[PDB]
Amino acid sequence: TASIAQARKLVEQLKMEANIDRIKVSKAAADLMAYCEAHAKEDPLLTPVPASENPFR
Amino acid sequence: LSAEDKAAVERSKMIEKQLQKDKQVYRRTLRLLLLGADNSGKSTIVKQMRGIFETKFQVDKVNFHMFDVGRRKWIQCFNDVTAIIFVVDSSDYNRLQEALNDFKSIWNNRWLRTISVILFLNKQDLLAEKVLAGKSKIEDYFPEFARYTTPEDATPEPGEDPRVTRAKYFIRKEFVDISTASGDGRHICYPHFTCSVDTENARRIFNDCKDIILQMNLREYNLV
Amino acid sequence: CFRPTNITLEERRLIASPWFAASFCVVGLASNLLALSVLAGARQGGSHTRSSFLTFLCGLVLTDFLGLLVTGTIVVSQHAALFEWHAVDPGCRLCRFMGVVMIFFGLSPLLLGAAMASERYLGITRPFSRPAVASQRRAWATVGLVWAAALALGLLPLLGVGRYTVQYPGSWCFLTLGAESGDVAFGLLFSMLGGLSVGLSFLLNTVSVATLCHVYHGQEAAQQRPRDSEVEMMAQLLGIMVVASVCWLPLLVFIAQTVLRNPPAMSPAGQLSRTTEKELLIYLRVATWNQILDPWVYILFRRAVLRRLQ
Amino acid sequence: SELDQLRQEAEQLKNQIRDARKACADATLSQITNNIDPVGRIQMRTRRTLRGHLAKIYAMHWGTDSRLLVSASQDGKLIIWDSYTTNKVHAIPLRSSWVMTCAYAPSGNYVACGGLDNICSIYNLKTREGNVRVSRELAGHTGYLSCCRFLDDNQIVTSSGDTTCALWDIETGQQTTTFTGHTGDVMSLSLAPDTRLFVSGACDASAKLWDVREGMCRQTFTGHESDINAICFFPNGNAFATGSDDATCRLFDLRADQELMTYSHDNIICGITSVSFSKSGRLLLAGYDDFNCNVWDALKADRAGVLAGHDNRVSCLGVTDDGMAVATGSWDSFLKIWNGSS
Amino acid sequence: DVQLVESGGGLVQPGGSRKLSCSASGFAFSSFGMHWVRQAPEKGLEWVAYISSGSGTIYYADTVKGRFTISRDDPKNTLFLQMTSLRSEDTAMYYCVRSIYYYGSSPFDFWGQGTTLTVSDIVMTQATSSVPVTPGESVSISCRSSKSLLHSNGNTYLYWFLQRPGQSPQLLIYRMSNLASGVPDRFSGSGSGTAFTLTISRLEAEDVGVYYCMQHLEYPLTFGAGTKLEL
Ligand SMILES: CCCCC[C@H](O)/C=C/[C@@H]1[C@@H](C/C=C\CCCC(=O)O)[C@H]2CO[C@@H]1C2
Repeated sequence: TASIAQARKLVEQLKMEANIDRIKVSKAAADLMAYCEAHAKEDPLLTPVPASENPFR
Repeated sequence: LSAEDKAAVERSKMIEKQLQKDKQVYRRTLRLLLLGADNSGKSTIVKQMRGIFETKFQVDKVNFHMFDVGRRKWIQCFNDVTAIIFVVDSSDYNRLQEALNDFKSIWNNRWLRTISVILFLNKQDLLAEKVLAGKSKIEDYFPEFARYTTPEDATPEPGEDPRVTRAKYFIRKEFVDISTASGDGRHICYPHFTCSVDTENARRIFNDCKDIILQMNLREYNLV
Repeated sequence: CFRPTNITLEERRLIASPWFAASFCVVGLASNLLALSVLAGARQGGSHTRSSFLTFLCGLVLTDFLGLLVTGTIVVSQHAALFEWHAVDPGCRLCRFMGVVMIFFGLSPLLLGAAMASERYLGITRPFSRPAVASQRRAWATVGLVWAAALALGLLPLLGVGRYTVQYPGSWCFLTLGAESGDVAFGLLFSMLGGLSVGLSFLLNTVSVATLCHVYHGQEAAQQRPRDSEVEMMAQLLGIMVVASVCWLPLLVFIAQTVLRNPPAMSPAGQLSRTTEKELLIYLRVATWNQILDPWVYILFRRAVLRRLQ
Repeated sequence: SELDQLRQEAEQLKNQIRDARKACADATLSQITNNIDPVGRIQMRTRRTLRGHLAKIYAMHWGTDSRLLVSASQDGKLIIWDSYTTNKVHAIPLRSSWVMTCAYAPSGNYVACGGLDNICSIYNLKTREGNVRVSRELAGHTGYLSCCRFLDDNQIVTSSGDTTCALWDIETGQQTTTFTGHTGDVMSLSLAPDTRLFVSGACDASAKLWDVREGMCRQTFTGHESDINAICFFPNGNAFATGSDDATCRLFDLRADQELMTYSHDNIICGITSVSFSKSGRLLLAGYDDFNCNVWDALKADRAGVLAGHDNRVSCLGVTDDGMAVATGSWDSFLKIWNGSS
Repeated sequence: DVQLVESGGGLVQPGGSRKLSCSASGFAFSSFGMHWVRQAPEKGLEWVAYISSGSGTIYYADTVKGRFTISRDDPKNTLFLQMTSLRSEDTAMYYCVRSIYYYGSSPFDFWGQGTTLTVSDIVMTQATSSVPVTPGESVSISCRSSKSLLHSNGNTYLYWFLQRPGQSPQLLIYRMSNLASGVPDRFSGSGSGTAFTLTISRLEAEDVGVYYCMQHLEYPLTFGAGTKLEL
């Protein structure tokens, strides 16, 4: 009765995942685009800092 | 550098000195991967010569580091081992096909394309009794064994039944035939006929490793 | 250094041909560059790092290329412009520079050839002794000391032991084949270092071949795998046992016998016999090919290098 | 009868979830980010090369001060580097040399590592004796240890090859919570910036989002075709990227509960070993089997640049907390520190 | 526990020789650099010698260079100081001090109890010799240096110590701002350039003692005169 016990757990888990609130992909996409834009200036790899401010000269 | 930075650098250079001391031990010790099945008897061979059950033994002033494990993910760790010691039990005809499929995975593995395999066909004493009794037929499991003839180049030991030699070399040929299927000389299989109580198993690994190391040098000098 | 020379018009095209020493430079430089281009490509990959063979091999190719380029320009130029050596350079500076560059590049291939033989000997006879990493930073130490030892020998005439004089036909300077105390001390020293370097390469490359054949004749080894890589090594070692000995031994023996001849081969006035002048020129051209064949026997004769070129 | 009926209901539930995800897939991230300008060409130079490891480097982790980092190699040595000076601050000899992961505690007082020995060892860096000593050996996993991450000085999360993740109490040495639900070997995990959630990627080609406090799986993300080897949270915690053996990187959204963008190229046919984001999240850095590290534009799925400085597999990489530099580890036994120049 | 016991001190004739030993227990001795610091009776601290971990670097003060020899025995965890041509100026209590140097380390963290010997350059200034204090009140101690202790790497190599009456010095502040392990948070070190301040909020009975500021920018290491707190 190992398989039948595992089957109940797997079905019960999918119920929890199916009851979550999902936002639109456009709404989710905008948040990812917004976060990158807001922190663009403070990203040294994207915008390299002047050599005076670079610890790895 | 300030007064403390120079002292910190002095600390760093003493660490590098200790890493150099451990480097010399690392290269002089050969790393061997031990693979097989539960009934292969690999645990007996390593014990006689003395998660990861590591055993270190030295033969002729050469240190051997053999990692006995017992896999697509953790096999990447053993990418630079000198050789892979693959052990099977030739007595059990039922699981030989499982070993052949297992051996095919090791030989054709993406991360094991340059690692020679020191194949061991363990329990040859037990294999002889099974063939001598005749209760179990290899042709039941391998139909092609019926049309198999012993090559003239075979060198059976004195006092060995020719029937055993025909069966013993057929098992080896199946493993060797997988080795020659691909590889193009990057790695070489070194089959052997060993038993559990054999006291010469240490040297068989030693001589094969010397050939493995020698073939590595010859590829450097030949600019292969 | 202004030795009197009178080259006959008959010998201006028979023995002392301007093209005789001009085609060797063209072929010699082409072979070294071709064998260095493939060497550079293999070096860029970085897939050969467990042995210091490429470090010695890189030095040998560079030494031979420079030897056929520095001495090549001097000889070719003197055959076309400024033929006279006592007038174009009245001071004995070019000859001393020529004398140093001839000895340095005439002994570095012999010493490197005796060094690569030691690398091949330890990597074949005792594979476990060699570590799995070349440590190329410490590999150049052996190459550096080889050049230091070769250059040290090349400065003895500049320090009062031996001398450099213009030889026949008057386009190159080399150690004088005299009977003086310095000439005997330096003439044999050049031969002993050269003779031992060729002798060491031959002795080691014979034991290395005596080991591969022992493995090749092995019953288990014969059936263990197709032994084709050991065959290619025997051919490569035998090529070294022939090219090095045939090209260099006649020159080294010629110097040893000429200096020890009684009566001396050089007249007190400072003139060699015409027969001996041409023999040294011929033997030098025989030893020239060793710098042209080293890029071939060491590198280009490999089946794994011929395939890459195509 | 009952088993057959139940497994039919699971298929119905899977279709229900797939329809729910398709319902909210009104647009594509590619369409959303079409208007924005590209990042241009990203050029990074090797500022430092950290030498001293004598074997394959398998993992590295920056400390929170953005200056010290710890790297693990299978020569049995944990080394802590001063990245500014390349000085070795510590050299920790490992009892088991088959290490696969290493972590630097956010406090900086501890480091952790573990591999095929199935043990996560905690090392105390600040002792009155002046040496690094083992403070805890966390036993309990029945497979190899694939990843570990500190939450604080007392809590650490480990993922193992026994298909489970665990949350550990370091002081008592017992795992308070066990995270089950993966059907394959879990290869990586990433902690959310608030350390309330973590995602794990396994060899069942699925990524699961776990609640640390509650101890259950909140969401499951599928879409990969092969084993997931690497995973990294987006800097804001609302997304994560994975890397698999199918030569693709995928950007999953937690709230949209589905894939948003795929990062693959036709030339790339090798597996991915490690992934990380830049501080702003605009760059996705991935290490590959073909000896290279490709920097991707996260929003536009364009290959912004290449870090080509290793002669073997790029096994690991990481970006500092301040975003100043990225370190790449490799099987050629070297670590390199990269950043751009004006 | 970490221990540093000195021995070999005692009354010696002028011009004589004496051998001081420092036995270390409870810590990895070979990993730590070692200093000898002496303190003349009713005087401040004076640095004597330094030997690094691995014995590669050795420094001496000018007043003792050529006469004193500092050495260590790592297998025995013993520190030695061979002294010659002893003068009446050498009569002092000699302290054995451990100091380890790596990024973020705290040098001079542990001092020995000291041994008494009796015989028959950046300037650090502590102008305020004594300060009358009352318990529970905030106290500030000032230190000055002839040169700027701020290095180009951002560190300010200024150390603050406390020597309670009858006790060995204890490290309070290392690199001018960081608080040593085991020191209450009420101590705070603030400084800039050449001027430094040690603020002690909510003074207690244990805090009574002499406070020394030391620079570690370069050798020889120099101490301030010291500021004494009395009730
Ligand atoms: C101890 C022997 C050292 C030989 C080193 C070197 O490998 C010589 C190379 C040859 C040199 C021969 C020198 C002088 C002879 C020229 C004879 C002539 O004038 O025709 C130059 C003409 O070929 C090549 C370059």
